[PDB]
Amino acid sequence: NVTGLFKDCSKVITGLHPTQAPTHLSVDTKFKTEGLCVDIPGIPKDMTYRRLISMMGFKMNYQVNGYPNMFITREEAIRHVRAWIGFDVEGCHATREAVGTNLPLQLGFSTGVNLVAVPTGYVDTPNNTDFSRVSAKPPPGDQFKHLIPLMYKGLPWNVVRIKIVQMLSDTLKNLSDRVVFVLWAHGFELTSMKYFVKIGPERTCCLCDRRATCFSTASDTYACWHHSIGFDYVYNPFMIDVQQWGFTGNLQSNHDLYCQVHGNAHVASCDAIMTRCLAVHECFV
Amino acid sequence: AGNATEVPANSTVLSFCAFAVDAAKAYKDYLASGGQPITNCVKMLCTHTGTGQAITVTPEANMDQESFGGASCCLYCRCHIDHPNPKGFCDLKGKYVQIPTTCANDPVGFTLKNTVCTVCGMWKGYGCSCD
Ligand SMILES: CN(C)C(=O)c1cccc(O)c1
Ligand SMILES: [Zn+2]
Ligand SMILES: [Zn+2]
Ligand SMILES: [Zn+2]
Ligand SMILES: [Zn+2]
Repeated sequence: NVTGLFKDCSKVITGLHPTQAPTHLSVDTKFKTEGLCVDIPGIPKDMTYRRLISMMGFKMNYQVNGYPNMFITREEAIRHVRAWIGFDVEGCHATREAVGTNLPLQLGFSTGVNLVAVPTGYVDTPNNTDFSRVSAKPPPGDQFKHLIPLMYKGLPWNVVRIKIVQMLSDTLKNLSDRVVFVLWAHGFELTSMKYFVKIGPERTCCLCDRRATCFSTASDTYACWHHSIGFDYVYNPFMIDVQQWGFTGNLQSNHDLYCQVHGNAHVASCDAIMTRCLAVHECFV
Repeated sequence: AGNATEVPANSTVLSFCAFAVDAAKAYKDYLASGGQPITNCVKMLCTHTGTGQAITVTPEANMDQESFGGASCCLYCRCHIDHPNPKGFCDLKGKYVQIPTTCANDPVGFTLKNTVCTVCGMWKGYGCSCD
């Protein structure tokens, strides 16, 4: 019994030294005996490795006192329709030094905004995890050709997450005290949220008495949507996956049952607009 | 493609701590709400005749301890997140860590809550000879 969360995507044939492996599974077979591991005299540590670790497979099903649920019910989502922001991500694939994981490339929102990130991943090294640019390629096939020019137009993640917080703040400051991301098949959107969301207990703005929706790594401070300039993380967002409401085929076929004004222009923002539009038609029309 | 590092019993706690502003507080709170400690650590077989020092190059458990691979007892290594050290590097990864047998059910929680004496090299309250 294994999971794909934190799968090692390197092409290194062997596992790690017992002192460097994050887990028993990741220790090389050579050190395993009698149900546990042994240190073997004469076998060195590896002091130059870079191992890409996959962020696919997060499970936000904890129940911890004082920490809000990220995923909400359809009934709670309906009460907060003014906080709805459709969200979709088109990814690129790890290549060359690693294979087997998807990295965010084009982040699209129901506001019509698309942000492009440099392909960046979580690379374990002998001393830490290095959040860094990794080799990547767009998925092959004619349906993905539009992602080709995006491979060289990406912004560093430190710039992308500030732009996400600014866009959300500009959009929601006069609409809600929160954000509800409206998703369709949430796995990769949740993986992408690792790059720009933090969670914790409910907090208030540094500059006023409103509920904190943003966090700053610069000062370890919290802001509402009105005082978040320069804030880099979205704090305690909510979300819902529309696909789990009983639809059977793809997003476009379900969206098109109720709406004709949103033609598919094959981009992350268009999928985000269609997702929020389908949810609105399903709950309010 | 790729090789798994984790087991599903750890998915919830690692996901929670991977998104937290304060990962150490999140892990402490997860345990206080009834969650299971992180498993799948790198536990060593040794002779239990070691020095008993906390952080060592090779396993050094005495008869009151167990030895573990250092990265596997570090919450920040386990969640693949930033380390709190000024330069962001780990003091456990690349070493073995000795944990008192009474606490060996939760090596990650032990290292988060405890401190190594810089004079004698043993855990404060679990071997430190400096009064
Ligand atoms: C245990 N490993 C991996 C070492 O690098 C080491 C370092 C110092 C002394 C020694 O005997 C071994
Ligand atoms: Zn404010
Ligand atoms: Zn529509
Ligand atoms: Zn560490
Ligand atoms: Zn001491």
